Amino acid sequence: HMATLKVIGVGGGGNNAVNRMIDHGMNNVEFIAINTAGQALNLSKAESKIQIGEKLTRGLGAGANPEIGKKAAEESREQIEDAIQGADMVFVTSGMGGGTGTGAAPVVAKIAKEMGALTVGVVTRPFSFEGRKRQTQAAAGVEAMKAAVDTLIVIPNDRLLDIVDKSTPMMEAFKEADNVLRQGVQGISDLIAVSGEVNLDFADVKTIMSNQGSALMGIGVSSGENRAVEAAKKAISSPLLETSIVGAQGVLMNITGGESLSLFEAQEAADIVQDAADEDVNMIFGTVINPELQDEIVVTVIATGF
Ligand SMILES: Nc1nc2c(ncn2[C@@H]2O[C@H](COP(=O)(O)OP(=O)(O)O)[C@@H](O)[C@H]2O)c(=O)[nH]1
Ligand SMILES: [K+]
Repeated sequence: HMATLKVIGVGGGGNNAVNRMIDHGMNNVEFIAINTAGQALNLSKAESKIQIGEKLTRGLGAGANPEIGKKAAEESREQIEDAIQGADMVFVTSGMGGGTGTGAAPVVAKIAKEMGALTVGVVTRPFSFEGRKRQTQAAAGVEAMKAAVDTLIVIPNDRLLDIVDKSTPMMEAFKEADNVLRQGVQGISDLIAVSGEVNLDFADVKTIMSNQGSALMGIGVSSGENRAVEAAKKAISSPLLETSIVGAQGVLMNITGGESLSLFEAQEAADIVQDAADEDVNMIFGTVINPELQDEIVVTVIATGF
């Protein structure tokens, strides 16, 4: 009776994200690759691959046309549905601005939502250097995604330019963007498998994420003195997110630590999130005592209600 989580990459960036997460190792999660491009799809490492629009595109891409991606997805609805079937939670990841992701990712999410799955989008917006038409297409896709998901995390690719130095490889920067989805999925998966002392379950995840719009999904790990405060600051202060914690009115917050986890520092962590939100936050709070940890503390935050 464990919740089934799947991650679906749509289009090239989404396919890239899936491949990098599989390489990094992700257990108990099923991956699905959806694309118009057959070359990319044949190099995908996902167990489940769906080629959409083969008649439309002959296995090439949609060439940055969103209408092609939308039509390709709608005409493969049943295959997408079969691939999703059994899922309790679906993450759809895609780079907005192109044709396949922009057009197909909202269809995929709507399919998941109408199968009852808790449906979370994690998408990118294009770099400014890609031009205003691409940004405008991406914007339309972001809006379409919001209509189709339960919660949406947007990562403006421009924020990657804030976290590199002059030498950081592009693949390394892309992995920092991948960590938003990967660590969010892993945090939800760990919350679900492990009974905590103050317990949170999938139903608590649905309460914070179902039908909520923009969201924030963060993780923080710290040790030493003031660890709980520092871990909580880390969980809510990502430089890559379009939606910051501010104005968040619902929050799911789980703290994992060793047997040394004090009530005092749990309150400290929670106050850091309440204060940073600058609202009265509806907090769903959990704790998990993992004795294998020694002096390490993990704070997972999901915030919605914007
Ligand atoms: N962060 C990140 N952004 C990507 C990646 N690949 C593509 N992008 C971005 O996603 C947008 C759409 O590209 P792509 O996914 O290849 O288009 P599609 O396959 O035609 O939907 C691009 O304009 C880039 O902004 C990636 O691997 N990581
Ligand atoms: K649990």
